Amino acid sequence: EVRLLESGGGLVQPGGSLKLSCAASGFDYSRYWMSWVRQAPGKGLKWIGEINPVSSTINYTPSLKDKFIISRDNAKDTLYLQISKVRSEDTALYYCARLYYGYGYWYFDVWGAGTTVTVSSAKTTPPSVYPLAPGSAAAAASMVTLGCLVKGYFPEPVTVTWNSGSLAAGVHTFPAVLQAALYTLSSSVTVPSSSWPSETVTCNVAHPASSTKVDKKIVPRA
Amino acid sequence: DIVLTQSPAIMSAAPGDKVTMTCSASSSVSYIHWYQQKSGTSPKRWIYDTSKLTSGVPVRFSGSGSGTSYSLTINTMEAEDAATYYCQQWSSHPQTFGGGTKLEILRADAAPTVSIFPPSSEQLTSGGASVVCFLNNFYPKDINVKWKIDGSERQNGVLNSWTDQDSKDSTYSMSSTLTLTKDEYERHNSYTCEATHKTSTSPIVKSFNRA
Amino acid sequence: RRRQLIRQLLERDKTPLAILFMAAVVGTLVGLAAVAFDKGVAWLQNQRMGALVHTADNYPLLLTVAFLCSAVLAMFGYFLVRKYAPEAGGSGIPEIEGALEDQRPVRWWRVLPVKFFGGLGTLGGGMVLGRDGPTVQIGGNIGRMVLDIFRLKGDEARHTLLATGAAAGLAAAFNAPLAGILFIIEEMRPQFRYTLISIKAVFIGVIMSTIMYRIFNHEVALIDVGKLSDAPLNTLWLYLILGIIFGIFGPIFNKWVLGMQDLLHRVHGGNITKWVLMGGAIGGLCGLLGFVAPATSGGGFNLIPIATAGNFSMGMLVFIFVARVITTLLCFSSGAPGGIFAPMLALGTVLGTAFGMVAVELFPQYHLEAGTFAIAGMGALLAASIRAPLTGIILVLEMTDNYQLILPMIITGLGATLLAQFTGGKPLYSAILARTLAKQEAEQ
Ligand SMILES: [Br-]
Ligand SMILES: [Br-]
Repeated sequence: EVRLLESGGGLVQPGGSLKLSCAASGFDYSRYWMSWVRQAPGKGLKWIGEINPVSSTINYTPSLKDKFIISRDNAKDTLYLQISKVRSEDTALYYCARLYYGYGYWYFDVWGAGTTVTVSSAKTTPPSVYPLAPGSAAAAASMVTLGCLVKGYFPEPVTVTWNSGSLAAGVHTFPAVLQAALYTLSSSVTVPSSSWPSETVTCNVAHPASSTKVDKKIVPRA
Repeated sequence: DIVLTQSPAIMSAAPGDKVTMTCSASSSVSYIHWYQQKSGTSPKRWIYDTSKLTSGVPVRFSGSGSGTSYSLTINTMEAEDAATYYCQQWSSHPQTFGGGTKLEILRADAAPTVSIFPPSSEQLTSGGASVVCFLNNFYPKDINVKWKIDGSERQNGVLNSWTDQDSKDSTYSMSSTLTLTKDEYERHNSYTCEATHKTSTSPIVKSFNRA
Repeated sequence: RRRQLIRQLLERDKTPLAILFMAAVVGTLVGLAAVAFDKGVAWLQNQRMGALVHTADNYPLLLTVAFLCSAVLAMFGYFLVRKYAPEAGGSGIPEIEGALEDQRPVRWWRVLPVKFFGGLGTLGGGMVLGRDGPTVQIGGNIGRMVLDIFRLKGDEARHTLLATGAAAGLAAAFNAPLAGILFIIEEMRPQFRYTLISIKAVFIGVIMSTIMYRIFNHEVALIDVGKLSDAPLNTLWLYLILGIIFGIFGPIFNKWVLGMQDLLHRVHGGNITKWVLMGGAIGGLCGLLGFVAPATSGGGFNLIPIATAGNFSMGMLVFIFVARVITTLLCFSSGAPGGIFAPMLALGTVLGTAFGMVAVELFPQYHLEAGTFAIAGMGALLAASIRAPLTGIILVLEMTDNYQLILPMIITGLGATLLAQFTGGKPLYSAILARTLAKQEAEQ
């Protein structure tokens, strides 16, 4: 298969610098031009720059002297992007793409998965994970809705699975909302009245940024 | 540089139904390309050189156009056709993508399955009280949610978050969370959550009393 | 003429075993002839280098031992030609072409020694001249030599062994088998009437010649340029433009070589001693410019990989192109023995790289490499000046092995030859034959 795997993107301070890295596997990475495209949260795809196989011509978007530095290590099958004096404008999902052509009007042939760059003064904070069980005198229906609230972690992302990913139908995890330099989100799992509380439903959260893995059991109230 | 504006910024359409977005350029442009982005996946090259389908791209898809106007089109939309379609140009330099056109399924209205939750004994212990209210599996995505503390409307401390349209059933979902201090939370007894949809004139009250 | 054709058709391609065998031996000798010739040019060019070391302190004395050494070897080569074989001056492809029209003699007992040793002096002095001229004429004569020695009779044998000589001659000069055969077929045969040149045999001589060369040269190629990028369809129009540029330059360059023959003939009038002295100064200017500014001198094969890789500036490319236009005229139009092919590759590359440069900067949406424009412009002075484009193409295809660039090479080349025709220009080798045949009558 042909695989682009970029890495390096995390949390950085304003005015700092970061070096992104794209790992090409399954094709002759030489002979291709490589390019970087980034997508600011809920916005369009924007072009950073490109590099030609012999590194002899490197073009960048109409933006700033030493802002971007594209380079490639043809021997290591890896492509690199250095962003400097990082603003909050640069908080985005960064894509690594290979370039090709048809009639000679160049397109973005194969894209990679991406890596997310978060630019904030806010400090890493682990989430507090609280169970949402239905109220004491609940209207015990055929389906029962449970939840768990993941409150006050930074930065994105947290992953939420139920019973280690076995309970997969009827789950929703909402988008985290940000307030006062922290994130909160919650997950819903609907099961049948016969499942809970007869068997155990568990909410597993991981915030890697803060080395947090935690399981919170949902138990009935009162 | 050359600015590209896609036309139905968002749109819905039933399966087996004929979809058509637009790409429009501030100057003259040659041989546009189109990428399909599903939520959580890398953009896929979908159509290139104004018209040519990439290997895999099902044949219902098709592009067309000239100069300053192009278009994508699905003769019989499928379920798996729901994604964002980005148009892109390199006839000029540098190159430019389009704003996006979000394609979502259209379906029968469904009403929200509302659920209300009291702050956990755990969160309370640490000193806060967040009341969570799940509004689950409805269509369309427009909804309003109102909170009542001892039957009086409350506006501060409420944050809501919709999911992206669902994979399996192509409904939405949306949570609303009212956060107070444990202090303010214990002053009052009845917390109520009212989902005001389109599928009824009469809101869906769910609530609980601390007693 | 139907019953005649039915008869001729069934008798096609039955070359006499005697010409097929004699084609083999002509090629073998021309290969050895060429190989020896190359090795000898290289050994003189070395000696010249080893002299500038024994005298590398006294920069004025340096510039002096550099001028004299190339002048002495140049004069030796001018003299060898006027005194003993006057039609071994210049390239010599015009003569072998004439010999096939049966209008010019093949004085092999005289020119074989005159061209070989005379060429070794001019080429090995570092004048701007090609190995083509010498090896193609030397090899034509070697073809006559063996025609006489074995007294084969017929037009077939005379024309054939003459032809496979020139072919084996050009192949062994550029390690270019296909380019040799296609040189006879497009350029060397008599152009206004039928001929009996057996092509199966020109092939046997070319094979043998090229094997001889591979026996003394392998593992290193004449031009190593690596594998470049492709050309996308929306780029082609830029190569057809480049050819148009060459097609107006081709004929201007023709005019300059002809008039420079005249302008330099006024210098000696005909006088075997003024002439030799002039080529001492010409060869000595070359031996100097080869120390103080190498890319303006020599055969030109040295700077082609450098120019393709974009390692010269646009300002250097302009310099080189003007200077090399000049020292090609001083050296080829003087009549010193040696070809013009190889320095027309250089000129065409340098001009092609510079146009590639401008096209890169004007069109970043095209994602150009300037090296692909040099490779299309290598065969383009051949095509616009001497009007053998199918030979320059297969020559340039063979030496650089970038088949993916076939379309922009063809396209530039037709552009060059079409604008050369349409701006009123003449194939360089034929307009030299004509001026030669037009004085071999105007004396009466
Ligand atoms: Br000549
Ligand atoms: Br040469």
